Amino acid sequence: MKRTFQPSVLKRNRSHGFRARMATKNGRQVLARRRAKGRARLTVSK
Amino acid sequence: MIREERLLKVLRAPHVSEKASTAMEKSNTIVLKVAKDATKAEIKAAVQKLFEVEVEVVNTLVVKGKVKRHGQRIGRRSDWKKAYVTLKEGQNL
Amino acid sequence: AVVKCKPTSPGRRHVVKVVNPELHKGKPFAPLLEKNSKSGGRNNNGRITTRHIGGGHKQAYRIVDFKRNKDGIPAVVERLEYDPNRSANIALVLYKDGERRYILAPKGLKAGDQIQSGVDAAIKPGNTLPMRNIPVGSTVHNVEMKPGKGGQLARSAGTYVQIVARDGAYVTLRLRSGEMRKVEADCRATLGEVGNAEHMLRVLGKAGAARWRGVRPTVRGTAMNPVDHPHGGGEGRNFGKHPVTPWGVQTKGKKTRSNKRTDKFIVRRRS
RNA sequence: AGGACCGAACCGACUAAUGUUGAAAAAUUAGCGGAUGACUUGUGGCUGGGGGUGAAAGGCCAAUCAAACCGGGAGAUAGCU
RNA sequence: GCUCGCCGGAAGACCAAGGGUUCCUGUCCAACGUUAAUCGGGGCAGGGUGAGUCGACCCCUAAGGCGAGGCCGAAAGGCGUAGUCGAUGGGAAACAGGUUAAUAUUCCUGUACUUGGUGUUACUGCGAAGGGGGGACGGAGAAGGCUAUGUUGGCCGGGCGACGGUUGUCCCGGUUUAAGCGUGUAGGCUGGUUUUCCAGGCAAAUCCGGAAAAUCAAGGCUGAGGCGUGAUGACGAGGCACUACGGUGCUGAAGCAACAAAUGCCCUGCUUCCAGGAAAAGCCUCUAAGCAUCAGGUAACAUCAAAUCGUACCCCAAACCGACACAGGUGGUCAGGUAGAGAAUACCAAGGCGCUUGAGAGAACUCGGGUGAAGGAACUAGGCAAAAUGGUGCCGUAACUUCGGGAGAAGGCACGCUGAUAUGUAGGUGAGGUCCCUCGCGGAUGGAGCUGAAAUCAGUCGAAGAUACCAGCUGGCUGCAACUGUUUAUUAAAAACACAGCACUGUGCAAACACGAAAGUGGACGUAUACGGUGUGACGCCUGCCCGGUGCCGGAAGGUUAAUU
Ligand SMILES: [Mg+2]
Ligand SMILES: [Mg+2]
Ligand SMILES: [Mg+2]
Ligand SMILES: [Mg+2]
Ligand SMILES: [Mg+2]
Ligand SMILES: [Mg+2]
Ligand SMILES: [Mg+2]
Ligand SMILES: [Mg+2]
Ligand SMILES: [Mg+2]
Ligand SMILES: [Mg+2]
Ligand SMILES: [Mg+2]
Ligand SMILES: [Mg+2]
Ligand SMILES: [Mg+2]
Ligand SMILES: [Mg+2]
Ligand SMILES: [Mg+2]
Ligand SMILES: [Mg+2]
Ligand SMILES: [Mg+2]
Ligand SMILES: [Mg+2]
Ligand SMILES: [Mg+2]
Ligand SMILES: [Mg+2]
Ligand SMILES: [Mg+2]
Ligand SMILES: [Mg+2]
Ligand SMILES: [Mg+2]
Ligand SMILES: [Mg+2]
Ligand SMILES: [Mg+2]
Ligand SMILES: [Mg+2]
Ligand SMILES: [Mg+2]
Ligand SMILES: [Mg+2]
Ligand SMILES: [Mg+2]
Ligand SMILES: [Mg+2]
Ligand SMILES: [Mg+2]
Ligand SMILES: [Mg+2]
Ligand SMILES: [Mg+2]
Ligand SMILES: [Mg+2]
Ligand SMILES: [Mg+2]
Ligand SMILES: [Mg+2]
Ligand SMILES: [Mg+2]
Ligand SMILES: [Mg+2]
Ligand SMILES: [Mg+2]
Ligand SMILES: [Mg+2]
Ligand SMILES: [Mg+2]
Ligand SMILES: [Mg+2]
Ligand SMILES: [Mg+2]
Ligand SMILES: [Mg+2]
Ligand SMILES: [Mg+2]
Ligand SMILES: [Mg+2]
Ligand SMILES: [Mg+2]
Ligand SMILES: [Mg+2]
Ligand SMILES: [Mg+2]
Ligand SMILES: [Mg+2]
Ligand SMILES: [Mg+2]
Ligand SMILES: [Mg+2]
Ligand SMILES: [Mg+2]
Repeated sequence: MKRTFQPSVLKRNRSHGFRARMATKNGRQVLARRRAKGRARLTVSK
Repeated sequence: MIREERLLKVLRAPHVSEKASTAMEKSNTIVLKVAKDATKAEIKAAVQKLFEVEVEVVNTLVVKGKVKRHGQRIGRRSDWKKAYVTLKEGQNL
Repeated sequence: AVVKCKPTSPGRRHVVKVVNPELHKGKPFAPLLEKNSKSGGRNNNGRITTRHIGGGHKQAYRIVDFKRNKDGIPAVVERLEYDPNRSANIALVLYKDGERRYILAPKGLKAGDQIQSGVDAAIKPGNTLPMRNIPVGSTVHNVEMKPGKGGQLARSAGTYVQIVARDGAYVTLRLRSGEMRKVEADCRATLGEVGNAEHMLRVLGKAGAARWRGVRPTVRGTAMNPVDHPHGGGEGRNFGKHPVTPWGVQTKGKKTRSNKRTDKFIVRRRS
């Protein structure tokens, strides 16, 4: 069976990376929430 | 021309190993640990000036650090650069 | 000509093809080509705004001269060409100064024919004049609606417009739909009708032939569930409803034109 | 020539047996259909939740779909257990 | 270590994605490993990834994204111009041999190539954000010419056989060599050259386009392979000397020919069809502004530079996606022998493995298989399952038919081996010799050698010759749907959906319609032989009556009737 996670680094970064989160207001709010929570890894880039 | 202090900082340590010794004895090549950001021209000039030898060519690679464990705590060693420096068949540093 | 295919397989039995032996076999004229990629019927929001579009064969756009405003210089037809973008054929013409252009091919036009544009052009098929200088009763195609804008009416294969009357600054036309319309007498038109009149006699023969032209299947509204279409639902085949579009508007007879700006030019609806 | 024919790769899933705390949260074995096409496949892209997409089964939209998931209103309300 | 077994269009070998040290060495066996473990992809320590030419980066763009101003929107924001990003595509350049425990087109040896910067010299009209050319493009089919590669012979080295025979028509092994440079072949395309002129290519143009003359007919472009050189080199069976038994050193024969032959190359060709088959840059060329014995351009020579990042290892898998060392999934390349149409199948080669619990026993019963007296569907909801059929050539083949089909209808006969025709035939390939010429990778003749079906006749063995693997069951009547397709991922594949065809209906272009507070966008760079909606569903013969009800279309005299006043 083909499973749902089919990894690809380029797609991962283009979809959830830091510069994708920074491009929109809601993405920046995601980053603000994650900084307030105290997350060690902010996005999938790291 | 590269300034003297840059040259004084690029080279870090000679590298000792079986492959390094074999390279020295069979190919007139020494193996050095250099600064992570040193370029081939910088390394060439530094070996020319500090060891007053004549270099033929420099080959360079980056070594990735290993992931270890120190009592159930994971750590990583730093990446470093090593250079294979080929001398001009008459120097024998 | 119109050619029936031998029934050597169930997909060939009903195929009728329209083959023109005098169309150019080689490649099109490169300087007048241009890319156009497909849309799938999706607009700039990326949503399907026109259903049943998608796929088909890749095509290149031919830049057709609908203005025909290179007046006073005669041209000669070099060849007739196939055009995937339209039902009519196009002709590559060569002006006496060395410029080449594509025009819609009128009926009867062959390679070596002479065409010309302008107020002094002869009354021959393929020539373009303002409808002021065209005799009443003539059949024309590629009709302009605003002077200088380029031909917009009667461009499909086999269609034409008849000039019915002239009254001062306006002429009255009889369009293929049967509607009588007024346009300004300074709009241009080309004499004769568009060639390839056999285009309607073709029979595609199989589903795949429709797919090759970028047409995707049509699902009947009555075959759906009520959530998808106003016609959906039923245990078995049931209708009991007045037929409507997928968005709830009556679809058998209800009129949808509402344009008061242009109502003044419609002498008589098609009926 | 052909949405032609027989048949591997490839794409499917008609029958039977097994399996059913499985080798596997949909498979295996033996047969089975298409196999130049309305085919199939890699990479990248677009369409976002009363919305999409649908050769239409209320199908599919990350093992979730007659209205996804996550957080909030929120200790919703529960003449019921 | 010897034997046995399994895979071999993979269970071998590479690349991409993805992973990230799992790679190699030393050491340890608690935990991990479905058992033990001295072993490990486990723990601990050390080592290991070398590039001007490979990839990324870089130049150029596709879909698409973002988007100065701009247009639009309560705000947030939406769209979009100039631009700027974005490969899955276009763009310069390296091969062979050797070497490490672990890297190698990167190191070493040998032989090459590309781009750019400086400098000298010799000539010289250079110049773009512009023009033109080029790049530059489909499906199918058919050959012809080749190569990879294989087979046989010759040649070279070795052998003379555990048991009858084996100095020969005998056995075993080897017989390899690249990029580059020179030649420009099979073959493909295209007439060439010189003047004069011109409403075209936003301006100009000597370039492209067009027109008119003159002259010559061979000129140009592309091009696999071969041959020569690279190479007196390297490699090379084996032998000799060490071995600290893993390996190290030294030396080194032959290194040819014929035939067969790709799905690879010529070929981005050729032929044909309709469904009519990217873009931009690199590159060539033309000039404008401008510059002007300057700059710049062309050529030769000399010299310098080519940075940075990746490079280990797995990669149909114990390392990726499935919670697992999980019978699942995963794109691309390579492609030997015998038989075979074949990438099917059987047995093998190169290479790789025996799937991380065993040992016994030989009950019922379960699973996967083999055979079965007589009967032969009596079973059962139902011939479910099983059994059976199965190849090639030839003979022969019904109703019905839309004239194609039905049809491989049905059914039948031949089939191994040996000899002869013919010491190997028809055919294919083709050396030497001979003769010509525009002289060469040339043309004609010529047939040595090699390879080689199919058939007929005779004989011969078995129960059986398509002997294994592989490989249609057939016929008759009828419902439904014309057909090929599609569908409920995971209990439904169908008579359901689609379909070509038919009809009604809307729509005159700023189209109807759809997405959207809007700007806009699709429809469509389309224009009624077009586009949307609805129903029906190939084809044949057809499609009757009802406008009372409900819709829709038209009308606008009268009645009733909103805001307003
Ligand atoms: Mg080097
Ligand atoms: Mg490097
Ligand atoms: Mg439609
Ligand atoms: Mg239809
Ligand atoms: Mg239904
Ligand atoms: Mg409804
Ligand atoms: Mg009913
Ligand atoms: Mg009823
Ligand atoms: Mg077929
Ligand atoms: Mg099923
Ligand atoms: Mg199966
Ligand atoms: Mg079939
Ligand atoms: Mg088949
Ligand atoms: Mg239902
Ligand atoms: Mg799901
Ligand atoms: Mg709801
Ligand atoms: Mg509340
Ligand atoms: Mg509660
Ligand atoms: Mg075997
Ligand atoms: Mg580790
Ligand atoms: Mg290991
Ligand atoms: Mg123990
Ligand atoms: Mg254990
Ligand atoms: Mg380990
Ligand atoms: Mg763009
Ligand atoms: Mg935008
Ligand atoms: Mg702005
Ligand atoms: Mg760019
Ligand atoms: Mg790429
Ligand atoms: Mg290795
Ligand atoms: Mg050969
Ligand atoms: Mg490697
Ligand atoms: Mg295991
Ligand atoms: Mg597995
Ligand atoms: Mg697959
Ligand atoms: Mg096989
Ligand atoms: Mg037993
Ligand atoms: Mg049994
Ligand atoms: Mg049996
Ligand atoms: Mg029996
Ligand atoms: Mg019996
Ligand atoms: Mg019987
Ligand atoms: Mg019975
Ligand atoms: Mg009974
Ligand atoms: Mg059965
Ligand atoms: Mg059977
Ligand atoms: Mg019945
Ligand atoms: Mg059917
Ligand atoms: Mg079918
Ligand atoms: Mg199902
Ligand atoms: Mg519009
Ligand atoms: Mg129906
Ligand atoms: Mg009726």
